[PDB]
Amino acid sequence: MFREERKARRLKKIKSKTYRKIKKKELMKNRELAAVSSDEDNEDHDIARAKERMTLKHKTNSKWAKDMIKHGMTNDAETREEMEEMLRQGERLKAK
Amino acid sequence: IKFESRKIMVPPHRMTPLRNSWTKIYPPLVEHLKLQVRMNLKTKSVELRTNPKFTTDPGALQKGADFIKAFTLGFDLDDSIALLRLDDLYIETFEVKDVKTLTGDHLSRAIGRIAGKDGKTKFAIENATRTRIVLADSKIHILGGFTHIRMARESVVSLILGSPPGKVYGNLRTVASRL
Amino acid sequence: SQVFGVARIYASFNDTFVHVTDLSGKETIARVTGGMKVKADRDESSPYAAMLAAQDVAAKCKEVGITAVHVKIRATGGTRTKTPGPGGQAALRALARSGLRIGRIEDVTPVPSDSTRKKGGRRGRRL
Amino acid sequence: LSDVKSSKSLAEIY
Amino acid sequence: QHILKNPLVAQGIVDKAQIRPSDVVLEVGPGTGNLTVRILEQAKNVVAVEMDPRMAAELTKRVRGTPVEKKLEIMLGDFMKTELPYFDICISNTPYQISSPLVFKLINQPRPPRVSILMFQREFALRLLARPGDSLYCRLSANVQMWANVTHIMKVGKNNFRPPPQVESSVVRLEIKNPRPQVDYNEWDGLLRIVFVRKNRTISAGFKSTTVMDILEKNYKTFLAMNNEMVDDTKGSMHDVVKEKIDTVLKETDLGDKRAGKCDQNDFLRLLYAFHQVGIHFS
Amino acid sequence: KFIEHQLKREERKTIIGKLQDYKIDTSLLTSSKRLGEGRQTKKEEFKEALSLERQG
Amino acid sequence: VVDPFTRKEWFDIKAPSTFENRNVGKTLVNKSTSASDALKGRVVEVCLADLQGSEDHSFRKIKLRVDEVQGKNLLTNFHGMDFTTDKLRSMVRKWQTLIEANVTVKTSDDYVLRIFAIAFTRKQANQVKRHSYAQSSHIRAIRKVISEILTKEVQGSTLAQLTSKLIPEVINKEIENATKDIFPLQNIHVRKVKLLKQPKFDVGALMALHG
Amino acid sequence: LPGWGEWA
RNA sequence: UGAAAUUCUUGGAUUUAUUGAAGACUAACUACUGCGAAAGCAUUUGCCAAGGACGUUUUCAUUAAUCAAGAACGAAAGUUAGGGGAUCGAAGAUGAUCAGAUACCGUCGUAGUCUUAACCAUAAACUAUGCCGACUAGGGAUCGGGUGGUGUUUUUUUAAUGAC
RNA sequence: CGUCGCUAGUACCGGAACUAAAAGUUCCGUAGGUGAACCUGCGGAAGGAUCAUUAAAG
RNA sequence: GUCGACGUACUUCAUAGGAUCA
Ligand SMILES: [Mg+2]
Ligand SMILES: [Mg+2]
Ligand SMILES: [Mg+2]
Ligand SMILES: [Mg+2]
Ligand SMILES: [Mg+2]
Ligand SMILES: [Mg+2]
Repeated sequence: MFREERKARRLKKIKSKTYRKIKKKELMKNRELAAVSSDEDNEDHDIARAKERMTLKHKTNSKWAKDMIKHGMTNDAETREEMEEMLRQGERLKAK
Repeated sequence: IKFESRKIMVPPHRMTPLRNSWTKIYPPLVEHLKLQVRMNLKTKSVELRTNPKFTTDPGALQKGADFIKAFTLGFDLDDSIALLRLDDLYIETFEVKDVKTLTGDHLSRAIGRIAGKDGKTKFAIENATRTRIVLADSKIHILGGFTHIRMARESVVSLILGSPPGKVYGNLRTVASRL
Repeated sequence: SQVFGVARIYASFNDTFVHVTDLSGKETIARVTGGMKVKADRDESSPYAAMLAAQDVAAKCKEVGITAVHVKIRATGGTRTKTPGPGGQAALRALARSGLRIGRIEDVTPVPSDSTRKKGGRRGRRL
Repeated sequence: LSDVKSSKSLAEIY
Repeated sequence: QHILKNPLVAQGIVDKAQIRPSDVVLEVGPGTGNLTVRILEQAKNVVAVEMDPRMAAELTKRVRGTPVEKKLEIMLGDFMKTELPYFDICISNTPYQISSPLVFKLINQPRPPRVSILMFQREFALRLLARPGDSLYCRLSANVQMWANVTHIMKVGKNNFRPPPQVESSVVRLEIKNPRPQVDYNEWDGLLRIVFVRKNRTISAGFKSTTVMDILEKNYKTFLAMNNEMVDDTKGSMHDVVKEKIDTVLKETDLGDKRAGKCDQNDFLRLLYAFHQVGIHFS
Repeated sequence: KFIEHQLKREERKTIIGKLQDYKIDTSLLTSSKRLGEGRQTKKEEFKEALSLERQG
Repeated sequence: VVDPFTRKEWFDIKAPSTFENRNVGKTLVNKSTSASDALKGRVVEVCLADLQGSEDHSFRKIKLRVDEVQGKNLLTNFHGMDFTTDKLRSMVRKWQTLIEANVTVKTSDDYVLRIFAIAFTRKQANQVKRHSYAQSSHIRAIRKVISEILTKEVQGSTLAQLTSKLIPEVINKEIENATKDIFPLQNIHVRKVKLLKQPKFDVGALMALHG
Repeated sequence: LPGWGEWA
């Protein structure tokens, strides 16, 4: 138990975007390749789509998206990717 | 071939691997080198002796002791066996603090940089330089030919001083081609 | 019938010394270094240099009457590296092969409880 | 250059 | 290597050089020759010092078959090593590594140029231009200002140079003083060196250093010897007399408690005269 | 500023004249460049001994 | 023009009676023109295993200084004790507290000396915690106990008696018994002995030691 | 295990 | 040193052994664990005062939270005046200036590094994350205190403590 | 195959003789800088890629 | 003086992402 605590403590301190980005990408591959995640039923997709329409949480009217857009911070490539990442994720939930 | 003895104290964290690998350690020592092998559980030290009536190679005892010592430092068995097979392998040892006085997270990141993600950087140095590297906390041991260990040491030291792994990796390809 | 000396091996970065002395350490029996056995200053720390130096002292010691030596291997120590280098390791192996009986091997590197500053500076050394 | 542990043992490479 | 590509700054440099039609121009660091062609257009004749034979050949090819071809002359070698001809104006975009020697060489030419337009990095140029009491006032500033007058022409940025360097640049004008002021260069520089080891401390503290006392005592003994006065030559014979001399001169000049970085030319001249009065010669 | 500068110029001229009153050569005097060294080699010691012998 | 060993002469070193094996090798010195003056003050360090002929003392060294010469025999006396570096590096381990004490004391022979003792905490038989750290109060108490013990044995004994106690390691067991109630310990050892000052030399007290 | 605790 | 050369060296260098002197620093144990308002704090022993947490069927009874003004401390570097000056070392000097993984290396080294009495008041002074109070899931590790056991061990007379 | 050349040397009175000549990482604070397209000293940060072994009072 | 710092007023560079089709 100590060994996981020491390793978990050290990985906790590293909070670099590039490091965390690489780990996240590799995790999504492993879960995708091993199909750890269960298939979504049609009813599950409908409920998810319903909440997205109810809220409209993944458009550029959000506080963060509006803050970046109105102040020329999205002209940069990296912050534009995050905005587009958010927008494609919203589009996924909108799919029928 | 006079009666001589060597004693190699095993640190506690290497005793259990010594147990699981003992079956593959005494055969080469007792057969090829004609050495009398034993471990003193009371002292927890591996004892090797020359058998005057049987042992013939004068350098067998010292050759065996270095092989035990290499396993003791943390090198895998097969890599340690290379000391028995060959006669031109040496172990280079140095500490991180010798290169640069690093403390706290700076020391942790230096060790992480040397090993690299999934140990890739360490393997990259090992393959290019034809050496084996054991990264024991802030203590680094390198095993290989004399000219080879120096090349690996320079690549390691550049990582300690702060050189990014990516640039060191390219340098490994260049020297690898020269080799 | 068995006379002991002491074989002091000083394994630095740029050279290796093999010094054989009586038990006390006052009297020198034979001092040979890597430089005296090699043509190019680059190879003085080379293991090959140590082997020649070790063999020369081993031959000389047998002439004197010394038939066994206790090995006291050491590095530069101090604020610098504490482990003997391959030059020292090579010298030990050659001495064993020489037939000279090896009594006891111990590391006597000067290790500081805590020392002065190291010559590198804040940014390090040994590029 | 290989970035994984070499299958050949150090004696084998030499 | 870094090569300028902005034509406006080159035109400005050549214009502010103010090349009279009877002027011979020493052009260091010719490079491709963007400056050289324009200097040739409005000069008697140009002598160029180039290190790279390939670049000299390319310049020769460019100027071949042109009305200004006979005017140009190209010297091949290292600028510091070469012994240079008479030149009226210096216009250089040389590598900054030889910036400091170049300046003093221009100062110590047997007939120094009346004007020179030199490009340096921003820090070096500002240290050249620094005035007494400023943060960057240094030995270079005092020495050059004694031997010349340096003014700021323009600030050349990073974008102008391809590939971009890590340091910004600036063009300055150096005007050696004619007639040369009559002070020995060695003694001026020696005094400054003794006093500028730490420019924001008291000058007395500058003279407290034991090695400085040793040097000054040896100089005093040599001075007594040249005057045919007999001097013991022991290591510590004259330590106590030189210490007293230094204390008295520092006190009377009132410069003991003044920081070197806040002392102007006249203060150092007064100190030099006082030390010469009491008998201590620096270099 | 102009009047201050002119007064400084006159003072500088007077001081430089008085300096010409007190002027010598600098070949034999040890340069202040040696302030950092603090120890000399046998080559430097021999050079100094030869120079002093030439001085007599 | 002269091989130095033509003029050298060999001398046999003999150890005190407190050690089992008196023969401890030999040394050399230039032949008298005297050899005694160079010989006197010479210090030789030897492992206890050789002197006792038992591998139980493989990690302890004794320094003996030459004090008298008679007919090629160098009569030496105890000068110091120390541990081998490998053993000390072995004992010092992670996840435990190191308790070290030193005491300066003079024997009944006016031999002023300094004893350094070392000990480490150990985990109980049924202990499950990773570490066996001792609170600073326990460390101070153990250090006090060790200091009192060492002073008691040194003051009430001679130097020869002190060495006779050092060889069998009785002092370590006494420390273990005294500190048993305070906190469990392991690797209790008299790490080092220094001989700081010496009394006036008495050749009788040396001959008696050598029989 | 041959040689584990005795000479082998 | 990539190879050299400034450097020391038959008046004995480097290395060896017995000592002695000086000034710094407290390895391994050492762990994001402990302490402090923060900066920071690591050899033993003694003295001086200070402190959190815990236990309390002790005492006062709103005395409290946050805080312009104002005050105490404030890494490193740095300034004034003494002391010290081993190591490392800005500045300065000097050898070499050949070779791109080892490409800035070497030697001497002033100020400094240390200390006493005062100045300076800045840090990626970082959890890039105000202080006080309430509430909202499970798990087992660790540090300090307390309670409970008819638990192991020691006290090798018991025991009571201590350690688990 | 000849003449004068050019390089080195030997002599003689610019001149005139002889011999030889296998080449084509990113920073923060502070303090400095005179081979400054940038360097250096001291303290700090990650906003920098953790592999192996590990109860051996077993 | 094509001078430095600041204040003010402006200019400019960093925008594409997914799906289908050829
Ligand atoms: Mg603690
Ligand atoms: Mg309280
Ligand atoms: Mg204050
Ligand atoms: Mg002072
Ligand atoms: Mg901090
Ligand atoms: Mg809260």
